[PDB]
Amino acid sequence: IVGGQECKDGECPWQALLINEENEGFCGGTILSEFYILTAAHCLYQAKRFKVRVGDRNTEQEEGGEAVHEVEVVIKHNRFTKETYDFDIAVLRLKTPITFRMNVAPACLPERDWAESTLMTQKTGIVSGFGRTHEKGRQSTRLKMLEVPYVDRNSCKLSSSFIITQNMFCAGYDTKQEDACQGDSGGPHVTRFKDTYFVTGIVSWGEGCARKGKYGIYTKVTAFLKWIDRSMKT
Amino acid sequence: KLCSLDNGDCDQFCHEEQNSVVCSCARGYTLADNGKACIPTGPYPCGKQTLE
Ligand SMILES: O=C(NCCNC(=O)c1ccc(Cl)s1)c1ccc(-n2ccccc2=O)cc1
Repeated sequence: IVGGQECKDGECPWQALLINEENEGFCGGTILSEFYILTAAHCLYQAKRFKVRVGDRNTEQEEGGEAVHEVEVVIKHNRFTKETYDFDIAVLRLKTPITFRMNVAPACLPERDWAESTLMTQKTGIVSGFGRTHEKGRQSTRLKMLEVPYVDRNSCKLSSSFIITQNMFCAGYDTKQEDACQGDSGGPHVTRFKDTYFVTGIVSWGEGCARKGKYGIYTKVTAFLKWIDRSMKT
Repeated sequence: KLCSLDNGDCDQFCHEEQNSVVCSCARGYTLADNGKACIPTGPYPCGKQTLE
C-alpha cells in the first residue's frame, strides 16, 4: 500500500496473507467465512506451495493472535489468463476452520443488485495489504489500509493501455501518491455501509503503483457472487 | 423512491417487491422485528471491525 494509514488494532480483521515455503507474504486475501478465503487467481502462480495466515498486523514478529492455515482445496476460475488478467479470482478452502477473534473476522458478501446500485455508488472503498509502500521498495512489515475513490469507468478505460473488462473496476487517484502495490494482490477491497464492511473487490493489477494518470485495477466481486457461492458449497 | 430513498431505511440489503421495500441481511444476521435492522447471531459477525 502506497500512502494511507496503518490498520490499527481490530480495523482490518478480514485481511488474510498468503505465505510461501519461506513463510514470507507474497499476496493478500479476504476472509469469507471459517473455511474460505477469497483471493486473486494470478497469485496462485507466485508460489509453489503456500499457507494462509490470519490475524497478523506486524510481520516483524509474532505476538499471539496470528494463525497459519493449510489450504485444502484451491479453486481458480477456469477463465483466467495471464494475457489479459481477466477473471482474476479464486477461492481457497482451508483444511481447518479459522477461529474468529480480535483481528480475525470475515467480511460480508453483498447481493449483486444492491451492491452495484448502493455499494459501488459510494464515494470510496477501502483497500489493504502488506504490499510495498512505494513502487520499487520493499514489502511492508505493517498491515496498511487506504481509502480509495471509485473511478469513472469511462475515464479509466481511457487511461489504461490494457483492456478494462466488465469483470474489473477502477479505484484510486489520478495524481495523488496513494494506491495498492506489489504484494497487495488478492487482498480485500471493501466498501463500508452503516459500519458494516462488504467485500466489493479483489486487488488485481495496476501499471506501476500510484503513477500519475493511472488507477488501481480490481476484480469486480459482484460479477462472481454466484461463482463464489458455488465455489463455497463444495 | 423506496430503496432509492435512504436505502429504504434498511440496515443492509434493500429490495423493491411489488412497489414495497423489503429488507434482508447478509449471512450471519437476522432481520429484526421491525423488518429493517440486522442483528448478528454471533460474536464475530461478518463486516464488523473487532474493536473491543
Ligand atoms: O504487476 C503489475 N503491476 C505492478 C505492481 N502493482 C500492482 O500489482 C498493483 C496491484 C493492484 C493494484 Cl490495485 S496496483 C502488473 C500485473 C499485470 C498487468 N497486466 C494487466 C493486464 C494484462 C497483462 C498484464 O501484464 C500489468 C501490471
